[PDB]
Amino acid sequence: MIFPKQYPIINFTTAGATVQSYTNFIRAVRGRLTTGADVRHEIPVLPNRVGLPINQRFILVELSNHAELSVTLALDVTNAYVVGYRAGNSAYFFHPDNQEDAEAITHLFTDVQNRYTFAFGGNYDRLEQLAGNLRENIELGNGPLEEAISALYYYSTGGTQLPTLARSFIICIQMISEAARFQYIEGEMRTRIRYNRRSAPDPSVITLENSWGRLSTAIQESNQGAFASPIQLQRRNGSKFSVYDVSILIPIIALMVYRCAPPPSSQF
Ligand SMILES: NC(=O)c1cccc2c1-c1ccccc1C2=O
Ligand SMILES: [Cl-]
Ligand SMILES: [Cl-]
Ligand SMILES: [Cl-]
Ligand SMILES: [Cl-]
Ligand SMILES: [Cl-]
Ligand SMILES: [Cl-]
Ligand SMILES: [Cl-]
Ligand SMILES: [Cl-]
Ligand SMILES: [Cl-]
Ligand SMILES: [Cl-]
Repeated sequence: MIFPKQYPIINFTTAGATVQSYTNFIRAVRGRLTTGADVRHEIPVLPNRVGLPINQRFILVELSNHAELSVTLALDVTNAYVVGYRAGNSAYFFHPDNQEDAEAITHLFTDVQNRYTFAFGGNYDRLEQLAGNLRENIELGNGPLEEAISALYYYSTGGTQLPTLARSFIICIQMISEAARFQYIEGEMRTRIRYNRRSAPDPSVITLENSWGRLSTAIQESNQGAFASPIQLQRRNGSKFSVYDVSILIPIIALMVYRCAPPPSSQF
């Protein structure tokens, strides 16, 4: 048997944030997401969801800000993605895709008075619609993150519009989940922090985000790194190009979702 155990907690604050504090935060996220024992083409693979002990399924990210408010995000270790959050006496979860995932989230934030699962999932297509803006028009950086934290904090008490909540999720997901998944996106956020800049992601970032699952599959199914079919990405100017091999992505992608295929049939 395995006894229940508090999930790992990683902390970040926008108050006095630096390139170093952000870098150390993303390092901590990647470290708590991975075992270090499953690494393919120098890129860590996340734990497999199937049969994963519930104590190992999630990590918590506690976010604080200049307003002296705090919220805690839950990340799914199997895909690095935000599944919900807690603030004060309330927790909110994105709609799970299946009954196994719905059961898993019952182990999160089990001390809160009020638990709610949204009807909607946390996918960008839906969140962008709710926000009323595409990712290409939602600024990222320490300023946006500061205000996103406050929006999440005040949601339960009626302080936050649905579009603002959705926009705030979009900000947090990219600055935390996508930054953990991609050194390239971490670098994008580091540069914003370095210059106290706010700016929306360019097509290179957006296409990487969109392609993360496909890239994970392509890399893990590759023949000594060579892809079985190319993956299309975009340059910063939006121009399309194809990737055929893991080599070019080793400095770009930091985590992959676990992939496997069942055996071929062994009987007629
Ligand atoms: N527009 C917002 O991000 C927002 C939504 C709900 C509550 C708050 C905010 C917001 C933005 C900037 C400073 C403070 C706050 C405040 O706590
Ligand atoms: Cl438990
Ligand atoms: Cl500061
Ligand atoms: Cl629940
Ligand atoms: Cl928890
Ligand atoms: Cl949805
Ligand atoms: Cl999407
Ligand atoms: Cl838009
Ligand atoms: Cl903004
Ligand atoms: Cl911009
Ligand atoms: Cl290539």
